[PDB]
Amino acid sequence: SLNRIKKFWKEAQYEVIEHSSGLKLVREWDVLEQACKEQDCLDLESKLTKLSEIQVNWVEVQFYWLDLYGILGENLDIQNFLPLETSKFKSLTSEYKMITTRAFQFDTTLKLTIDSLKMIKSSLSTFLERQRRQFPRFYFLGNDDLLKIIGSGKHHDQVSKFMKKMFGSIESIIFFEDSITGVRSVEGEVLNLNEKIELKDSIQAQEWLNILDTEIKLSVFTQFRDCLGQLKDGTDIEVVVSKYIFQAILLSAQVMWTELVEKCLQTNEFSKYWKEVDMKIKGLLDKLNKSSDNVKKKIEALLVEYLHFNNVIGQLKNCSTKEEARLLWAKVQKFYQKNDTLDDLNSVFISQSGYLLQYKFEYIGIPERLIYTPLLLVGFATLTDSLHQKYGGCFFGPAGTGKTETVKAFGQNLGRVVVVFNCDDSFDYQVLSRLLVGITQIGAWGCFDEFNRLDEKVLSAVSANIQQIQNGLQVGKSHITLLEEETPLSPHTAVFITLNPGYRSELPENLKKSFREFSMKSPQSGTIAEMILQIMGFEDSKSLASKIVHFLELLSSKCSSMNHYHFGLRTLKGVLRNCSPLVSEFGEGEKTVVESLKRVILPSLGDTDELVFKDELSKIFDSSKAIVQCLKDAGQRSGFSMSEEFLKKCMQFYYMQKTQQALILVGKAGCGKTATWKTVIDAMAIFDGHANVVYVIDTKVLTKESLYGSMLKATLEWRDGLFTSILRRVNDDITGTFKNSRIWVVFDSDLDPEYVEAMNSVLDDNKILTLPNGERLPIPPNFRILFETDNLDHTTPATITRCGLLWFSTDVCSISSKIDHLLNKSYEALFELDKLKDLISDSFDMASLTNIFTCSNDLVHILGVRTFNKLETAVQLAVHLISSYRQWFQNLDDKSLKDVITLLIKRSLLYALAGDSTGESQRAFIQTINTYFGHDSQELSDYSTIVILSFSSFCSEIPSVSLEAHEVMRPDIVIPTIDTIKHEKIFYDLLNSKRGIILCGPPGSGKTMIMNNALRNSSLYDVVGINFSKDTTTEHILSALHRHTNYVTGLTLLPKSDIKNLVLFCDEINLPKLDKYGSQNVVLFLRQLMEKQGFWKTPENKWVTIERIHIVGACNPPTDPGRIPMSERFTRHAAILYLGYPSGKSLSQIYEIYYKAIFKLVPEFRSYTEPFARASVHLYNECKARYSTGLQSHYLFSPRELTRLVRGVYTAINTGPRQTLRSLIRLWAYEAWRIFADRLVGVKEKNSFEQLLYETVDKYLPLGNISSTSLLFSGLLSLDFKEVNKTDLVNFIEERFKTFCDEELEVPMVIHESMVDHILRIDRALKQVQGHMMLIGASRTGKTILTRFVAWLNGLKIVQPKIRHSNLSDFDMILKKAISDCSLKESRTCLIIDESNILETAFLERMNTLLANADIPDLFQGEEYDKLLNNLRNKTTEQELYDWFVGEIAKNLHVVFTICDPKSSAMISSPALFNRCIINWMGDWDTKTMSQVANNMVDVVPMEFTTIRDAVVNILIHFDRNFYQKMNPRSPGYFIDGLRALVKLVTAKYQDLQENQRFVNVGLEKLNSLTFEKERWLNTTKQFSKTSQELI
Amino acid sequence: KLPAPLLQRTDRVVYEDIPGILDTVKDLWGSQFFISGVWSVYCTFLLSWFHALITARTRLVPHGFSKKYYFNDCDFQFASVYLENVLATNSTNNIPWAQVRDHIATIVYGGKIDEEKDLEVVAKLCAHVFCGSDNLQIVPGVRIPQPLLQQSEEEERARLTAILSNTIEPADSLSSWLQLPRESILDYERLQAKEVASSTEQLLQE
Amino acid sequence: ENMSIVMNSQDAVPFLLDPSSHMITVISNYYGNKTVLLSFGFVKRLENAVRFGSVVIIQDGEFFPIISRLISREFNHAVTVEIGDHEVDVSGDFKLFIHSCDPIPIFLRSRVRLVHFVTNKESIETRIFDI
Ligand SMILES: Nc1ncnc2c1ncn2[C@@H]1O[C@H](COP(=O)(O)OP(=O)(O)OP(=O)(O)O)[C@@H](O)[C@H]1O
Ligand SMILES: Nc1ncnc2c1ncn2[C@@H]1O[C@H](COP(=O)(O)OP(=O)(O)O)[C@@H](O)[C@H]1O
Ligand SMILES: Nc1ncnc2c1ncn2[C@@H]1O[C@H](COP(=O)(O)OP(=O)(O)O)[C@@H](O)[C@H]1O
Ligand SMILES: Nc1ncnc2c1ncn2[C@@H]1O[C@H](COP(=O)(O)OP(=O)(O)O)[C@@H](O)[C@H]1O
Ligand SMILES: [Mg+2]
Repeated sequence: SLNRIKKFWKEAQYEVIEHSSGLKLVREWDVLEQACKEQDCLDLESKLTKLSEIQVNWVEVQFYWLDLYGILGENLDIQNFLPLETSKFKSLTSEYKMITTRAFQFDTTLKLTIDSLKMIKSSLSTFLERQRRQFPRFYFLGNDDLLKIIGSGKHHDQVSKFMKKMFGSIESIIFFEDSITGVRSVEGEVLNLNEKIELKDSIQAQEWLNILDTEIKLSVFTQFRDCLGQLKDGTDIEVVVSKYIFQAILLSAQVMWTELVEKCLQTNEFSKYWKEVDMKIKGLLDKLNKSSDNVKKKIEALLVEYLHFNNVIGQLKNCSTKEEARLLWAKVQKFYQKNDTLDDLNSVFISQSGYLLQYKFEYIGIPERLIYTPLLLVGFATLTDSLHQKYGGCFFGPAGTGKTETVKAFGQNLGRVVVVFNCDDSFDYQVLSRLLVGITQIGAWGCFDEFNRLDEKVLSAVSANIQQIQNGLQVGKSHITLLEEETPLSPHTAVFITLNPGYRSELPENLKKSFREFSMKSPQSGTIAEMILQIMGFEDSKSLASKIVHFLELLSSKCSSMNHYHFGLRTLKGVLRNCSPLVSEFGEGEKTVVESLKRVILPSLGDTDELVFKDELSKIFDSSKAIVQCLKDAGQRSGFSMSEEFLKKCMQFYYMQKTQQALILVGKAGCGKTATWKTVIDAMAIFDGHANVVYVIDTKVLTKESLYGSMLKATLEWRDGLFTSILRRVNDDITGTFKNSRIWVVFDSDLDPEYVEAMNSVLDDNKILTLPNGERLPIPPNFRILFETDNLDHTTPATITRCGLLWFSTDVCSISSKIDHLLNKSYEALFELDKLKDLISDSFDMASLTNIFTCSNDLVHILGVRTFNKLETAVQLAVHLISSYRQWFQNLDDKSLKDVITLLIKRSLLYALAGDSTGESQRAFIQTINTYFGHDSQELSDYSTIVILSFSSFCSEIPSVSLEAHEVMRPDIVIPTIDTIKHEKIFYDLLNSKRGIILCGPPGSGKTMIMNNALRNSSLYDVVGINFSKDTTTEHILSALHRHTNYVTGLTLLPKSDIKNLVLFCDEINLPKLDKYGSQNVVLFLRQLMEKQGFWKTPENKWVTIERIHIVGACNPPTDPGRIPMSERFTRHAAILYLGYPSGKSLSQIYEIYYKAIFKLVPEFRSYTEPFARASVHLYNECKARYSTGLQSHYLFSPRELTRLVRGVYTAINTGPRQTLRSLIRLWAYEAWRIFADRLVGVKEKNSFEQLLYETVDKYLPLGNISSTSLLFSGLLSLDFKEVNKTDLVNFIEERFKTFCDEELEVPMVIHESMVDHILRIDRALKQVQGHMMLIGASRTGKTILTRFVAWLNGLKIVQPKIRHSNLSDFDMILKKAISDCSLKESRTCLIIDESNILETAFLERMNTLLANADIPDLFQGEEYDKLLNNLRNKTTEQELYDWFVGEIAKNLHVVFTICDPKSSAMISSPALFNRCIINWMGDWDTKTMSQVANNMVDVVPMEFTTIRDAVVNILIHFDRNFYQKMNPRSPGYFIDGLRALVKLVTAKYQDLQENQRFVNVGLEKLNSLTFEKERWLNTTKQFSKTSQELI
Repeated sequence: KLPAPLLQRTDRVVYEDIPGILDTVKDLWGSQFFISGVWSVYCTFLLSWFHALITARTRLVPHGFSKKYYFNDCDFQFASVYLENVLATNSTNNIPWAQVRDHIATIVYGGKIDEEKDLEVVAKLCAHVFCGSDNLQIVPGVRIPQPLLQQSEEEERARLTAILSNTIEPADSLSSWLQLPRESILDYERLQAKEVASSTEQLLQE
Repeated sequence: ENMSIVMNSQDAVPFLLDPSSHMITVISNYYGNKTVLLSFGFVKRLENAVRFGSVVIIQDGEFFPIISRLISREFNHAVTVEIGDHEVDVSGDFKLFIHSCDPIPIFLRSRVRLVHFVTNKESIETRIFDI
């Protein structure tokens, strides 16, 4: 190991994969770390520990040099910022260069290097800390934003972009001629600073930011003072609205209102000031009707406040007594200003419920002003009460009840920006505590929005910090000691918490003692809506608001309890926001509200919900064609038909995407979502004139690393995902296409929670994307996402209202309309064309077709696909049939042509609508088809076929093929019958019709067989067959297509051949298991190929168009164990055929052909082939009918058992002597017993099989005893398979057993009759072709030892894999070594696999495919496949070489399974394991076997000295029965260990007693005073017999 | 949930303090040292009586309230400071009893209460205690006369303590003093005995 | 009698299903410095302990298959045991134990000498009768 480690370190090097020069870079860290993980040993251990320290230094040094090269290798301003810091970074660069040189070309030097790296990182940390202390609003940013700002020294840029993050309500800096005149708010408002901020090259970032912040506060104060003086001078507000910013007019108007209402409250006078305020409101509304956008926002916010003033004054006027008037005036917020204080910024204080607070003069912009409701003022009052004693204001209640907005409005009224902690699982501890300390040091207010959504550890960790903050505030502390630093504590900070208890938890106790909780469950949606409508200009606003609230209440109470229904306040405010663009057309009235309710709420409702909506809208409320015409034109261009439902849904989607930037289209598969949005996009392109670029991205097929992008564990290099790539390509707009074109990203798959956690911030109001590398990508207005789902089971209620939801409750078509569209599309896919189109179109007479579809829905369909989704198969099949027969149509009469067309349409309908049903249901459906068309047309029968043009039948085509004797070993020989030809013909039609096929059927029904028969005899198609497993990925399919397909520009995927289309046979597509969120990767990938004809490359993000690749499937029904039903969105794209078990006639025909082939070997009995066929078929039919799966999990039978019986009879005849009739009958009976009755339950069931076989012989083959113990067959005692004699057989096997035990292992096995019979049976099963074992027997029943003995006697070699911490790589390495030894040495293998070694179902599926074929294709690919072919060429046409490889594996491979308990249950019912491995029932031991084993093993111990043996054996077996019946097979491990322990204990104790008796006899002889000794000796001799009996 | 090994090797006791109304009033009065005139002391007396009454009414889950709340010393401190601030800013001896009534009922004590029924329960008790009338029969036995305008605060503390010493707590204080019907507390006793007897039945049929 | 059954087993490796982790402590005290404790480079340290001849105790019995030869006592005499992919000599002093603290595959169940420690109402009766 030391030499290997030394060689590995001497071979250790570096990879040139970096950019520019940097450092040399290393890859594959995990392998090196796993390899790395007395003086020589001590030196090696010290070297390894030092190496681990050096690799820690290495990973940390690139982890730091990511940012260090980001800010130092491409930005000299940071490294030249401060002089001592410049020298420090110069030393940094020199050390970096010197360690780079010595890495290209030392232990203490590199220890000093990592020490210096820690020192410089600490220095950079304290430098950023000092930068944050100078400007504590830096401390809201990450490290990288700080580095960018401090590098923007003399640039004045990129510090205007992060000031939304730093300042909360600033969008950008404005600067003219290197001087600052103000800032821009988020709402576009400009703030005019009092004086320009002079700037030079010799300036620091934090210095001018401090000047800017203090000047912002002083400028807001100055605007407030000027506005207040102007309003005091009698100047109207209508002229000063457009003069100063919103905050100044806000505070000045509030101060004037407070002063005037107090002056008029000192007396009983309110009407004058009420009229003044009302006139101000009316003037503001009149100006709002005719003002610009910024003035619109200003007047809207001032109107919120003036309606609050009007409400308060109206409340005060109606008070009967002055005491209640003073009470009502004390409850509202009151604004004052000091006069004696010359300090400008502390001159305004605010009084609520007696207590006082301070205005802070921070700039806020024009925020969305909350409507002043009484609950809002009570929330203000309790927040004031909590703040007055330096407590914390807490809020609890239901979700969406106005808590965070109330905290934000409190902060806005108090002239400050409340920084909001959007608490979720994304906020880890360090950023949360950092922004907490920023809120502490600034003096800002931190609202913990949704505080109950934290994890437990982070909730406790930050509850400690909030408790420390509150305890510092309460006692008037100056500094708080949290995060290991004594940060300043400004006495103006606060912490608010809004949470939802039991939705979840309550406030923790440590925070419960420092806070004051409050419940605010019910917002007043009435007065909110009334004030919003009054602001928006509606003439009747109060009654309209009451109507809207009542209607939303009725919809919440009457409609169904679906998850995506939200009828609360957010929906109401969305309706009100959508009213105004409809106000611009309909007008200010009820019609606008009704139409906005239809545009906003109605898309998300169902059908009965739609009726409820219409009824309540008619009861409560009283009550554009250009885009409709353009939609109709675009639909007629696209082939669709404008039904009323389809036009309604198209209009809804268009009017709804008018406002919302991302939509969710929900509805059952086939309802018309993609057609809807494609029609809408085409119509919008035609109407508006903008070009439209569309992109379809199935969500679940691509993983999130492929969708977005991720780092590298060794290099940390960002790789663009698909969505990030397309967004960057539309952000850059290099060519210029994406400046005047709408760009759509359609997520045409199912929503996923863990996928949408990274989509939420994309869908947030910021329209920004969160990436691991720190890049932020904006979303343009014309970048609209679309979703297309079929269910919303895992969609959180956070995104149902964040994203627009459109609901498709029913189909947008009739059946006839889809038939017409499919016909036209298939015609366009293609003097004869027009008449052909006319005939195909008018032969679809809907009057009978309606009854046909309604009589085809009711039949039992397996893999149930809706009746509306069979239309594609029916129409496309009929069109392709007529287009195939078009050549000979110019020379036939109209009657015969009409009959031919009618027959082909009948065939299409029969094999589309009820092609997925049983045989009898097919007869019923064809009877219905023949009835409903009428009897004048050609009658399609069960076997009608068209030959070139005349009526024909399938019965006159089948070839009577005569295979020779030795082709029954080949598993792919297909005996053609009527059903096989029918299924191959319909398969060819459905394959050529550009349609997918699904072959659903029971195990052994002939799915793979008819599959490969159909596309092995075809010269126009080829198979890439795949067997699926539980753990299947998308890359498995691409690996399967790797050797048959080529990439051509890769923008297009083509088969490697040039004349044959490729067929992707995917066997058992039910195996891909659901993920944690109920979806499968492989079947969604298949849906993507069959629907959209292409897929997205995962490393390049390119659309690889599919041209000539088909997809077919073959899977067991979903009701079987181990299978999961597939999504109907995929199965609606594939025509479904049902393959039942063949009938008795076809079975007897196939197996009489097999018996002719086998009796060509023995021609003297060539006339008895048919009775043998009826014998085998009748025996299997009885074994299936009388024995069902309800008895055991292995009571399944198929034609595979008959084929195995034929192969066994063939190998016994070939390896046997000359045969009589009696010998042939007894050989067939013995083979039938060994194949069929290797699994029957009891002796009664086996006797029933024996009488069945006797009756079968007496009925078909006109007898000695033919039981399992009478037909003793072997080949060990002779040179051929014959009946040998028991005495010589047992003597030979006992002698060879003695040789085994004396040569290899000292195993004390016990030989018995059951063991002899079972080693005979397993030697028989290992003497066949493709012999494998499913040995059902309890533990320690001798199964593995018997297998090893048989393998030793037959010359097999033994390999037993060492299966913990082992995987498919090591398993395939061992298997490759074993198969290479088998191929290059002809060494027959006995590969032992126990049930303790089958850890994963992937191993089971590997053997399952192995036994489906006689080999596995993907084990050998690439270099290993080339090496295998070279070795085959050296030892001995690729097809012939692989055929011989398959043959030699099938003849020279024997893997066995040892199972005790029958994850392993699905193995038994698995069809391809059921193919060739023989299930041997060892059985639990019975009384006879237990007694025989005990008698044979205890016979070598002297015990008959106190018969005893039979009595003690009966005692032991009966106590074992009592134990197992008073405490599944019953193990003899306890039994065998007990007998062994008894044997050794008896031997040792008898030896000890013999020694004691010899010593006592010697003492007695020596002794022979003495009377007592003689008496004692006599007593001992008398009691010795009882002592011996007691001993035993 | 405390950890099981910590709760195992230890001796556990479950405590139950006296739910007596007069004992809680006496404890609150003794813990207070009042300082603003005589009216601050009088309002502290009223607040102590109200807090004791509401804490005693809390214990009766189905009838005294609808849920189990927890009014404690911090809530008492907030109410006392609000009374001090009301008396400080209003020195014209026209005390805004409506202000303290609504603020204590809706914001101080009724902040944590979400159900409406408990809210007018608290409102009724606030209206009774803080009525500010000339004659105040807090319970049908004792009365608290208002302070007169010619004395000091120490004699007022002495007089209210003397009123406390004269008071005797009857055995039916859970219904007579809390203005509850006798059938209500009888039903509460019936429910507690019923749950005890039913649980003994379930534990006894095993 | 549990200890007697544990240490009167020369042919099968004993099993110690002890949830209180008392059996592991008592056998570590009994064996002194020779106790080498493992749980489910553990294969490498198992091979080194087998070559040295040290007693090995393995916890987490419910997570039991690479020790199949050692648990079944299938040795080659030339005494050599082929563990993993290399034949390893046996010093003869090697003893193996299996421990579990969670009161199992059938191969593990029926190849060892299972010893169980449990308390119930019968244990309560026995303890109060003894007192
Ligand atoms: N207006 C129409 N007139 C006629 N046929 C139509 C019309 N709209 C849609 N169809 C038919 O409906 C079929 C359903 O396909 P479509 O793409 O609309 O489904 P979908 O809603 O996207 O379903 P899925 O969820 O399975 O993807 C189309 O193939 C088309 O033939
Ligand atoms: N004056 C108001 N009072 C209460 N709610 C309002 C007012 N104005 C608007 N709202 C609406 O109430 C909603 C409050 O939800 P929010 O408090 O954010 O819930 P949570 O904080 O629990 O997520 C907002 O969507 C807002 O549109
Ligand atoms: N027409 C037929 N001619 C010859 N053999 C048939 C025919 N129909 C069924 N069989 C036998 O039935 C078995 C079908 O098994 P298979 O189709 O491989 O199962 P699965 O469909 O589960 O893969 C084969 O072993 C085959 O020999
Ligand atoms: N009938 C038997 N007679 C003697 N020993 C047995 C017998 N059956 C099992 N054993 C013991 O079990 C060990 C192997 O049993 P094995 O064949 O692996 O049973 P299983 O395959 O059911 O686990 C052998 O070393 C042997 O000592
Ligand atoms: Mg198959």
